[PDB]
Amino acid sequence: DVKLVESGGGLVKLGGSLKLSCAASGFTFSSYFLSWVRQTPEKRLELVATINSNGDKTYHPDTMKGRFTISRDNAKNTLYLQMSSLKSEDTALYYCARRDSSASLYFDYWGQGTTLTVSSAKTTPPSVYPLAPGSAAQTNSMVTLGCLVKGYFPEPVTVTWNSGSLSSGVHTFPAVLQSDLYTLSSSVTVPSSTWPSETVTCNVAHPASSTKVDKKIVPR
Amino acid sequence: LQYTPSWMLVG
Amino acid sequence: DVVMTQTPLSLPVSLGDPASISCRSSQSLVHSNGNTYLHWYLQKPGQSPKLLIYKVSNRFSGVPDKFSGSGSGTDFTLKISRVEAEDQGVYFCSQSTHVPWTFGGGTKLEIKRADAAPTVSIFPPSSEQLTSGGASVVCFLNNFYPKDINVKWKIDGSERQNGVLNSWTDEDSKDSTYSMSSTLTLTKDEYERHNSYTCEATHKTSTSPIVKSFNRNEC
Repeated sequence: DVKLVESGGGLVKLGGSLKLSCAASGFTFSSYFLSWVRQTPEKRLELVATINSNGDKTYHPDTMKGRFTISRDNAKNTLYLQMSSLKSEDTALYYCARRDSSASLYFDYWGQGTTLTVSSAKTTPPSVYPLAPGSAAQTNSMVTLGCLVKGYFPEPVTVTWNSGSLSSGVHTFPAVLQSDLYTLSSSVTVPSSTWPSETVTCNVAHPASSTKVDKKIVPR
Repeated sequence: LQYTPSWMLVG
Repeated sequence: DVVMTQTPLSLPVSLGDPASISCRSSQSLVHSNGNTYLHWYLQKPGQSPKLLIYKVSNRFSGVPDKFSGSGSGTDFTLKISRVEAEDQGVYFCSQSTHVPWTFGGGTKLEIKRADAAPTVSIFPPSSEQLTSGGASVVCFLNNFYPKDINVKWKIDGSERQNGVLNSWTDEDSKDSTYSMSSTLTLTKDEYERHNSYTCEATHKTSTSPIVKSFNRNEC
């Protein structure tokens, strides 16, 4: 089949540089145009660069201009993208992409894409804080508790209640940048009889920094 | 404005 | 370059129903060659987009007949006759008439279900946290539908002190509901110099904002 494969993503310091590859099997590379497109962490748009066959012609919008530079090696079935003064707004999933040959100007084949994160953040473990309701939390039947897993880097973190014995009623909000560092929450809902009567503990782990933490939600 | 160029439309 | 504006940004549906996504470029899309380079792509949770339709209304090899597209110049429409589960994801219209090529904000097909009110809970900052000199006040808006919702933070009856980060869970696979959390971070100091803290929300499902609140001096 037609299969393009992006690679070389990872973490880079700001203003840094990095070279993404895109290997293209299952077809005549020298024939097609290709591009790199990307998706903002908020899930968007994104044309970066485009190149002809036996690449003597290239296009880069004006924004990308200077930070990004496309190239190919028909002699080798590989397209690339040299990046150079990475801003953090460049963090995104990088797709490799093939143009239909009928020139109808649309991409018929995409790769899985490489991830890229531009942060100068250093590996920081997170601070965990329990979240007791203090105020009722609906002394109805359900009573919600949470864990605020705060300011750590890089992603990802893992959180569980009662070692995983707690699966129901548990939400875990996707992370967000609190400055240059991640913050995330996790919530659990349990029957009023259940707590404070019985223990409820949030487990947190952040392998990039060798952290495991348990935090007991004791009433206040 | 900036329609798409001749090249790119080649093939 | 041209702003591809899609509508609506979110679309709730029951399988079997059918839908229409609009897409509206800023400048016109007729290229100086009569071709109209407007396409449609689908992105499935976790995959690369896949082209559905090109040149306004040309089905791509293997795109079921339920799908069809039409339009002229600036306005365009994607239509789906009976939605299958397979049809759910984010849909995008790109254009290629003008360089650089652009894509729309995307449009989301999501399951329709009954309206559901959110369960709100607010939490005072932990002592652990204070000890550190930061103070985070959290508010959980749980399991509610539909998606739209708003949340205001008051402090001593006024609206917020800056560090509000919101966060959304995606639509849930079991009960099709949504959830969100909002956190207001403050210094320990500005925290200690105010007593009432308000998490306030509005969602159609209530004529009036739902309000969870708590005073600092009395836990």
